Amino acid sequence: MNANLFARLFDKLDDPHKLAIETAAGDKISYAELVARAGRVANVLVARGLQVGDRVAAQTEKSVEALVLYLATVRAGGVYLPLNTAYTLHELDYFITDAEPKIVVCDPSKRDGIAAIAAKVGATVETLGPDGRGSLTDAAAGASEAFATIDRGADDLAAILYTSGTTGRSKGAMLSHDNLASNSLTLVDYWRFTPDDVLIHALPIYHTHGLFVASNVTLFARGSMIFLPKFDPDKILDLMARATVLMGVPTFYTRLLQSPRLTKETTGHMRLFISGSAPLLADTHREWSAKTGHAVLERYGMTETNMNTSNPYDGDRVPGAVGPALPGVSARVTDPETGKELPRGDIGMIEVKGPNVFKGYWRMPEKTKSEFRDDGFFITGDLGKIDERGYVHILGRGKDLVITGGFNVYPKEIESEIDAMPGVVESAVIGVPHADFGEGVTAVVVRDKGATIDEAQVLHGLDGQLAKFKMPKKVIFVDDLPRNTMGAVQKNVLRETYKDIYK
Ligand SMILES: Nc1ncnc2c1ncn2[C@@H]1O[C@H](COP(=O)(O)OP(=O)(O)OP(=O)(O)O)[C@@H](O)[C@H]1O
Ligand SMILES: [Mg+2]
Repeated sequence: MNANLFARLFDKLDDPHKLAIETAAGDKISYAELVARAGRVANVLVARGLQVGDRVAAQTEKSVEALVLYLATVRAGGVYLPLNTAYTLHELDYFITDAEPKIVVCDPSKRDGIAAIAAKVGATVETLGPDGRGSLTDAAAGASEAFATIDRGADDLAAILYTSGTTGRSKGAMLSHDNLASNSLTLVDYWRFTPDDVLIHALPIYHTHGLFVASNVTLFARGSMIFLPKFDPDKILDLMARATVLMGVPTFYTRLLQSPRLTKETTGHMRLFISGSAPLLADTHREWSAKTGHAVLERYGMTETNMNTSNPYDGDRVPGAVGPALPGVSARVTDPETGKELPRGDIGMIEVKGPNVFKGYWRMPEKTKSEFRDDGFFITGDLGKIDERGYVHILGRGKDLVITGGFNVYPKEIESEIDAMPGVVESAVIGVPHADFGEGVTAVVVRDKGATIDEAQVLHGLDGQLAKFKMPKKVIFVDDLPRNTMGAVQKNVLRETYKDIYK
C-alpha cells in the first residue's frame, strides 16, 4: 500500500521480461531491466547525499538514462525537477536557487558553469550526456540494483515541474505521488492502453506531456514505447508500421500533413493518434481524417493539473473541443470575477478539481491561495464553455481576451475566419493599446509563399462575417508566428513586439 509512484508502477511485476523501451538506436529494455537500472541510480542518489524530500534538478538531452533518473528520484523518495534543455546558465540560476536541489544533473559540456550555480545551494553535480554517458552513469555502473523503494503517502511530493512560462516567469508546480498515479491510471483505462500498445515517443521529457502522460500511461499499461530524440516526420512515419499510438502536439499533425507519405496505407497499422498541449484546430482535425481516415483524440491538461479532460476513445471525438472531464475530475465554468458557476453553454473561466490537481506552487503560498476558490476548485486561467453534452471547449487564455470599445472580443473565431481565407496558413489575433478604443484588435498572419492576399482583402473578407466592434484595426503579415519549445503560439511575445503600433 506504498503510494510511492515507483512502487505503484513496479512493486508487483507479473511479466518482467516484457519490452518497456526501445531506444532510438534500437536497443531493447525489459520492465525488469528498467527497474534494475532505476535501482542502481537510486543508490547513486543516496551515495551523493540525497535525503527523503530533496529535489533532484535535471537538465539533460532526452535518453532512456534520463527517464531512469526520473524514476530513480521518485523511487528514492526524492522530488524530481526536470528543466528545459534550452535554459541558459543564467536562467538555470533562477530555478536552482528557487528549488534548492541537493543534486543537479546536467550535460557534460555544461558541468563547469553549472557547478558554479550549484555551489550557491550546496548541491552535488553529476553529468549525463545525450548518449547516456557521464559521471552519473559511471557511478551507477558499480552500484547495487537492489533498492528498498521509499514509503510515501498519497500527498507526498514526487515532482516539481515549472510551467512553460507563456504568461510570465515559470512557477514550480508541486506534484504528489497520487496526482501522478491517479491521472495515469485513469488514462490507461480511458484510452484503452494494453500491454500490446507501442507508443511512438518523440516529445521532450521536461514537460508534463512527454514525461508523465506518455511514460506513466505506457508503464502502468505494461505496453512499450519507442524513443526518438525529437520530432522527425519521416522516422515517425517509418515507425507507424510497427507501432500503435502516437502522442503529439498540433504542430506534429500540421507537419505530418505536409508529407506526401502520409496516407491511409502508411497509417493503417495505428490504433490511436492523440493531440495535446496546445489547441488542435478543427480544420486540422478534419484534414487528418480526410487524409488518413483517423479521428485524432484531443485532451486538455496543464502543468498544475495533469490531464483534466479528454475526447472519448469510444465516443464522438469533436473537432475544436477537448472533451468532457475525465473520470474523477470535475470541471466547471464560472463568472471570471464573482466565481459563480454559469449555465451550460456560457463562456467563462474554466476551473477544475480532483486528485489530479497539484498541491500548490513551490514556496509561493500566497500566489497559491489566489489561484484556488474557497471550495477547492483551481482557476485554470483558461476561458471556455461546457456544452450540453459536457464537452469542454477552450476559447483562449484569459490574457488573450481583447477588450475594445467596451466589448469583450474573443480572438479564436476571428482567427478561424482569417485561417479559412485562400492564401492563409494561420493567424493570431491579439490586442495592443489603442488610445481611441482601449485595445486595438490586431491580426498577425502567416500567408502561403506567393499568395496574393493582402490587408484590404483580409479586412473586406471579415467585414461581411464579423460585427464591426470585432474588426481588426490592422493586419500584419509575418514569416511565422513565435512558438515555444512545445509548439504553443506565444501571444505574450506578439503583444510585446507590437505594443507600440498605434502610438
Ligand atoms: N488541448 C488544448 N487546447 C487548448 N489549449 C490547451 C490545450 N492543452 C493545453 N492548452 C493550454 O496550455 C496551458 C498549459 O500549458 P503549460 O502547463 O505547458 O504552461 P503554460 O500555461 O503554457 O505556461 P505558464 O503557466 O508558465 O504561463 C493550458 O492552461 C491551456 O491554456
Ligand atoms: Mg499556465
